[PDB]
Amino acid sequence: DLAGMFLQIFPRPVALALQQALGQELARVVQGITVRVLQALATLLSSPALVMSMHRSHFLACPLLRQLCQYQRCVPQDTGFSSLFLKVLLQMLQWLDSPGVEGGPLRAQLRMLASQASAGRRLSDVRGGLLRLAEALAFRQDLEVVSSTVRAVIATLRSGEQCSVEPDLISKVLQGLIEVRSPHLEELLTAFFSATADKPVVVVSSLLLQRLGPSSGLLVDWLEMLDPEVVSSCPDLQLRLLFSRPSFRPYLLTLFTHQSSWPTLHQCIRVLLGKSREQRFDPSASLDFLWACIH
Amino acid sequence: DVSVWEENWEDDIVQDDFNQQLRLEMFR
Amino acid sequence: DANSALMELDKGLRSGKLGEQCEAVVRFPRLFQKYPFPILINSAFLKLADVFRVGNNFLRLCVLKVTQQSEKHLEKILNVDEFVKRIFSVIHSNDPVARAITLRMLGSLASIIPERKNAHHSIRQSLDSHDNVEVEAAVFAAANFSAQSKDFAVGICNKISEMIQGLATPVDLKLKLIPILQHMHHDAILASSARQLLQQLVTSYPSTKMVIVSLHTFTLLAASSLVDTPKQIQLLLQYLKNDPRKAVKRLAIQDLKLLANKTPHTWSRENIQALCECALQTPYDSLKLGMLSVLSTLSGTIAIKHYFRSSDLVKLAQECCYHNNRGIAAHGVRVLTNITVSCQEKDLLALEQDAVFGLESLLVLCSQDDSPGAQATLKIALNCMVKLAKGRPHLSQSVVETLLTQLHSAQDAARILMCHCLAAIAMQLPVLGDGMLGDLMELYKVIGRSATDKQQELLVSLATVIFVASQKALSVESKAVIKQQLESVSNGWTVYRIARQAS
Amino acid sequence: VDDWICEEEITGTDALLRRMLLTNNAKNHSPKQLQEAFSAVPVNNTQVMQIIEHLTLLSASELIPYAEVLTSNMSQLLNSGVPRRILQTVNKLWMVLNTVMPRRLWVMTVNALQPSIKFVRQQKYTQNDLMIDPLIVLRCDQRVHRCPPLMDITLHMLNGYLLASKAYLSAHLKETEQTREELKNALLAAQDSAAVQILLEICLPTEEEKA
Amino acid sequence: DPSQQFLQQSLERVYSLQHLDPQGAQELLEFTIRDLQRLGELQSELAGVADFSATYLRCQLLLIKALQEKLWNVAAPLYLKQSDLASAAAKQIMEETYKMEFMYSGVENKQVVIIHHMRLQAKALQLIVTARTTRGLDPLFGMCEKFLQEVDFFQRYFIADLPHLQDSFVDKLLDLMPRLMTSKPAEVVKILQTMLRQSAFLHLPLPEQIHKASATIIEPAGESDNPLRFTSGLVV
Amino acid sequence: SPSYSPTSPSYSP
Repeated sequence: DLAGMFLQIFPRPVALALQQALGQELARVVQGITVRVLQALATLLSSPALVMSMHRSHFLACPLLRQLCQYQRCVPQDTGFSSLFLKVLLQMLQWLDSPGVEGGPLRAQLRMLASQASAGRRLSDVRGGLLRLAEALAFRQDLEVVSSTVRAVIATLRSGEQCSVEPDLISKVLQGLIEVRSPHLEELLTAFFSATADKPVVVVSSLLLQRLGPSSGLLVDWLEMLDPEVVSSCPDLQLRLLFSRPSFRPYLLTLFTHQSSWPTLHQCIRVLLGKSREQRFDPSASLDFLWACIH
Repeated sequence: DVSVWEENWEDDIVQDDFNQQLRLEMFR
Repeated sequence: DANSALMELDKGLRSGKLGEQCEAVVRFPRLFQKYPFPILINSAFLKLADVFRVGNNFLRLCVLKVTQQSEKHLEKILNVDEFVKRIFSVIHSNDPVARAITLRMLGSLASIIPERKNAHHSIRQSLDSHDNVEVEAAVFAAANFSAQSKDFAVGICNKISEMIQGLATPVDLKLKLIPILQHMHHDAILASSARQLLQQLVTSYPSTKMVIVSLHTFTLLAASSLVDTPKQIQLLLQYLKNDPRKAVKRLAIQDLKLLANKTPHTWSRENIQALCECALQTPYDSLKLGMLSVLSTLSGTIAIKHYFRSSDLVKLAQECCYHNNRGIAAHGVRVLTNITVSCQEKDLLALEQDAVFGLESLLVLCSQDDSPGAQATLKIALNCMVKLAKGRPHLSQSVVETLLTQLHSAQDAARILMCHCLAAIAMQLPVLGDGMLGDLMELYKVIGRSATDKQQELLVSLATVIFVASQKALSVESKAVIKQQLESVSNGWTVYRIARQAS
Repeated sequence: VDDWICEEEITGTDALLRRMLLTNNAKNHSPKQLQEAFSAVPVNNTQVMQIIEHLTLLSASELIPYAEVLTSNMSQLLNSGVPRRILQTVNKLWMVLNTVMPRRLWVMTVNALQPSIKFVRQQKYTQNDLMIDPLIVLRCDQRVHRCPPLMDITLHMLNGYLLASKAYLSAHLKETEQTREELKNALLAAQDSAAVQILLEICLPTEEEKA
Repeated sequence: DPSQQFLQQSLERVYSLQHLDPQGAQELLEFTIRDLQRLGELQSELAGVADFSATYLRCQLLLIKALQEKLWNVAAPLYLKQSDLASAAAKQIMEETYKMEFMYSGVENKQVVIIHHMRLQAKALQLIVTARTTRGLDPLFGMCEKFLQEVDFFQRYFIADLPHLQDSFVDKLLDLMPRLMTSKPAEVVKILQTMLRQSAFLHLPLPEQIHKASATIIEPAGESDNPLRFTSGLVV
Repeated sequence: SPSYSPTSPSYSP
């Protein structure tokens, strides 16, 4: 039978035969009883234990879950089967949540599979995910929740269209993301600067003008990418970036010297020399810039 | 690079003159 | 002869039409290979330097190609001063391409005439020139001379620092200018000053290209100057965890792999713990694959012994051993195999069977698709099988049993590789002959109609493992083997190799 | 020598960046993707900038499929407001392509810089038309006379075709002859001096520059 | 100076990991030897102490390589010299201990007792292998009594340094020196070989200032031909 | 010669 084997092995040759069978039927799938075994295990586990029985024998169980996930990845068309596997993963997470069991390969594997499955699906709308992420980052907790919602946001953006932008929201969201130092920050920036444009350079410039240790290079690369003449868009922001009273200032200065049109530099030097009240621009940066422009 | 059987006689794909000549003279 | 050939080449040189001159000049290195006689080499290079001095820039370019190809024969130059003196004269030409070819010439000759101070001065003056080709040639020559001269390296490090920190220097020139610093491994204070400069570079120029170039050349410099290796390792780990860019993380992985390949013993427990934390934390499977490759490289060496029961490395390797991706699983189970075969603590006894069933899963995963990546992962797993059966011989019965149960269903290439693995295991312990011999024999029957390409090699490997399994005489079995050969092989080379293994 | 000396190694920094920056499936930046990015009527200089800035990492061989899209679109780069970064990068890519497919590149770059008076503006110059008369290179658009990267492209092509004409007339003279030497030398000298004179007249400030 | 710190940390790295598998121990040994040679190449000030410690580490590496050879598993009649590495290892470590003692300047008594101890280990290994190659009892008695006299001369010379050689090979020899002369020579070979295998690896305290002596012939200079012409028998 | 400035250091063979 099927349920008998799981109530036998978890609390050995039968496991080898079962795993070989799953491998052969997956070979049949890729060339062109997994549903039955998944239904049998779901019925066994919903019914009254077994999860802690196989917790000490994760070496026999974890490859089976990998095989089932490979089946799901091979063919996503068979919904219901995939959904039942997702429910089984949630049930495994919920039942195993007793903290006394300590860490394990099975626990982390189920967590990885659940995170992947949540990543696979798409969210309904960009705005709802953005508001959820802003709230989650504002609460300064639940890093896995923050990871899940940025995954949903990236999924909807890479499978979406021109939605509302709400610049102050995006500035605060990205400030929170760099503060918590997300791993999906570059992916998110790529996702929502590829489209959904209505002033990305203003967002990047405002973020940089605001401390920003590791992610400053990413933003610097970004406004080098989308602001070629550097001070072309919103000139006052870039003027106070390049000349004011920072770390990446020499890099941006080099870009502005060797990358901008001659009218741009002419207007810049007229600005630097036409301020009759300011003392706002740095003397050092302005003088080095003038010397660089001459030479 | 990586090898399963460290001491394997079939590893050498391009062989010495004796085995090359014997191979060509028998691979038919 | 030697003289005859040299005379012919000189005749081609004087020809005055550019085609024959270029033909002769590029014909020179073949002459050097023909007759490596130092009198001929010296006279020939003197003629080459003379045509270099007076002759258009394309001829000089051909001469530069010759000097780059004939770098070894430069050691056999006696009249070095005259040769360089007439090469060096064209640095005063107002033509920047001629100056560029001259700077590249001096760069090619940095091995034989370092510490020629006028040449150093020409590199230094040409560095801040206006023509772009002259500046690049000066950069290349500076790289060569810094690799050769300590005096030049210490003299030029300050110029390079003020050139990067200079603002008229564009970004691409800065990028070409940074990796001169990998040649500052002549001195301890020199290396320390260069390290300080590189730190200033990454903080003040945080672009992806420039941080990549700077932190990669800093890695090479710390690799050569061994004193800075631990702080380089901790800088790379810090950048791997902190810097969000995938290109920066990929570089951190690749050059940490370089460091772990050359000085694994200098890796500390803190570094391995930090790398394991990074691997557990990352969501990107390519990054996880890369730093797990680094972990497997470390675990192959003594660094695991320095690392030491349960820890983040063990949790990592158990977690990643059953990964969906095949490469992460292969590397994680290699890490498990190395830890298992290294130590003999009492907690490891639970770890070995985890490793064994991980290898089992890798066999079930990688034995069907026949992709080249599948072949790579299968080779990794099978080499691990061989390793932990040789190193932990009490665990070989289960290894061979899963190999037998899987040999029926695997594809032909996987069958070849598993037969090689099984042959190694059987050669290393003799107590399993008749049984497994019968199973491989009943497998041998169905080999006559497998495929057309891998059938021969599969037959060779299967007969080989049959012979290793056997330790006695067989008559009806030999009849079956011979009948199979006559029926399906009809080649002989397979029969000859099988007979070789039988002998 | 300039088309050859650029092949020379400075450090190998570009080898390192090609190794590191090219793996994350960035080859999806197809030539037709670049063409779509160019032909978009809001221009979207960010997109084309991104595409070509990825293209610099490609070796000269694999840049060849991108040759037509970035030559034929280069007349669009003459328009005002095109950032210097794109012009310099297109110059670098053209200089790279000049090392592998120079004759085809020059022929199809001359056609890309015609003034666009007509509907096609005679997009039919070939190697032979430019070899008999290299001054067609200076018959290009008015606007490249103040577009220094495109001016550099034009000067490279002009120098190349001056030398090509020098060789071509010798080849044709040998073929026809089966005096003329003086006529050939005078033609080459007058052609070169006319090229120099046209270049000097480009250097002059036009009355618009007087303002 | 981080160069000095790297030197000291490399030495304590190899000292602290003496418990490794002989394969891993050999890997650590040659890694440290390569590191110390490169360090001597880098900085000229520490070239002397780098060369000193590198030579001592090479001695230990050769001893470890010799002791783990497949020459002790087989019996005496099956001994072969063509595959022998232990005699070459013994000669090499013997010469290296001489070089270490005399070439380098700035040697105090602690360095000398460490070098003499390693020399004694070398002599013991040579005695073991020469017992392996021979069967007559006169050579065994001869070199065994000479070696025990050498041990006595050592322990007499270094009475003050004995309380610092803790867990050392000589400390194990001193536990059995009055009684070893009673036992049969084959058992003496067995006991000294066994207790040589598990003997500790001795820390080598560095001097404050030390250099390797060096000589540079300049006047002959080996330039080229045009040999020295002189008449036969007479002097040039 | 066109390739050398008049004030350049002269080359003595």
